[PDB]
Amino acid sequence: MVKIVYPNAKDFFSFINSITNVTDSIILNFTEDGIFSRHLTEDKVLMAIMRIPKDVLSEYSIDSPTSVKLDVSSVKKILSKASSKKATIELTETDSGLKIIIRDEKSGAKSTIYIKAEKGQVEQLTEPKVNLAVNFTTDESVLNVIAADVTLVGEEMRISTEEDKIKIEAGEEGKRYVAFLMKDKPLKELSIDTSASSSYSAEMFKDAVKGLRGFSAPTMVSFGENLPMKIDVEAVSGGHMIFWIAPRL
Amino acid sequence: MMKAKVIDAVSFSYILRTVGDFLSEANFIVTKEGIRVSGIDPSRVVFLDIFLPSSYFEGFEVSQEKEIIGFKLEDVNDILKRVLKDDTLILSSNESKLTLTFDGEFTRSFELPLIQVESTQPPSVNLEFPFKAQLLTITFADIIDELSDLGEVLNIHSKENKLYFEVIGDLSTAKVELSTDNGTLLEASGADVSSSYGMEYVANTTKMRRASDSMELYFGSQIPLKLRFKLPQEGYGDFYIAPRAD
Ligand SMILES: [Ca+2]
Repeated sequence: MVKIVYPNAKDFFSFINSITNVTDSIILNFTEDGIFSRHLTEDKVLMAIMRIPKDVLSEYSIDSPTSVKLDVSSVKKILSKASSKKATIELTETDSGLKIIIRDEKSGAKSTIYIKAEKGQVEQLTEPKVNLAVNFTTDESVLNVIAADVTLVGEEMRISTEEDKIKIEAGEEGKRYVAFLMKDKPLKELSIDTSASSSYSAEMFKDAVKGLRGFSAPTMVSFGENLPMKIDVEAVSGGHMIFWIAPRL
Repeated sequence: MMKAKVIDAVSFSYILRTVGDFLSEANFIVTKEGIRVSGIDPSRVVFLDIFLPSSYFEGFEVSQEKEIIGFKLEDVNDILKRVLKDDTLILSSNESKLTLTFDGEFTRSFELPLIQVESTQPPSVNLEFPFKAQLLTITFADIIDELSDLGEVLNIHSKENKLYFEVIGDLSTAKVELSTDNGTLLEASGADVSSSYGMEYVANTTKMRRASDSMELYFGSQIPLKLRFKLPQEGYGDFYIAPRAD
């Protein structure tokens, strides 16, 4: 069995919403190190990874590493009960699946979600064994504007290294778009180990940026020449939500 | 090669949104004196004429005396839909492209290849109108917005210098009086006339409230309605709407 208590309910719901952008069923993996989910758009281009370590959890206890399979119904069942309120989640493994207790902070009382789920064996975390040349940090607001800019003009986003700035372009025919991101306009952070240009499905960028919805935290983006793009955010109350995007070779 | 910088992008984007209700495509006529946009709608009922003097812009430069810029209205307006409210906008051009540049919290540009838009002739402004009135753009907008959803035909008439807007719809009729007597009109002079115009065309122009604070209204019997939307730098937005079968 597994017993967990979550200090931030609002984040817990943000996470499940996130993984939704890549899958409609969700495998939660309970290891001795914590909770992790990892799923892939099934043409392999976009990856959603949720990583939540023990220490950020108010209470975490297991008999043995297990996984749980939340089918399309169970996800809808969990998300139907989502809220931005300050609340506590108590999650335990039960015989027929999971039991989730939501207890807010003001007004105190609690409703219980019974979840039907098959147990399984824990998979392990294969995180792309590449560290990328280009590195930068901004927020969700900035990425959202870009996602909707490129979409309006093309199906593909070509991200390029230029000097002291990041160049983003789209448009296949004649109608075109170029944005320049630089240090403090609007970036809080920029690092260029070496020069790089890669290309991605603009609509897989959209889906990834979309998976930042409920997170307040700043967002790290990284990429390399004809290499994948990682998009990283650390939830205010603990874990990381990560997306990777396989390039158009 | 031309460059123009508008501070109030919002109240500029609504001007272009209003033009797009009447024209699919148009020319920017760029001169030392400013930019002009003129055209007749496909139904040949409405002629519009927008002049944005150089004063309307912050940066304003040209490489020639006369530059013709052909654009689709949907394509430009789709772009202006991405404005970010603290974005200062720049219009820019060269031999092949019109560029719209959003700059503020960060810099972004959208490119449109130039298109071949057939030139426009009025021709030629000035007949005069037996009636003239001045009023707040908002007053006009408040009134046209209510009436616009009641029927197809707007009846406008003047009596003893008071102005009357009327719609007879399938479910309701509304008639409203404006006058200087209670400041609903700022100024109002002319003869007792009467005309009627397509509500649809007239109602399209209320978005100008967002770019214009003051306006002039001209008309007469069996003659077009002239709507002059006064813009801040002696600029204007002119809408001439043909009368109905009299
Ligand atoms: Ca209305």
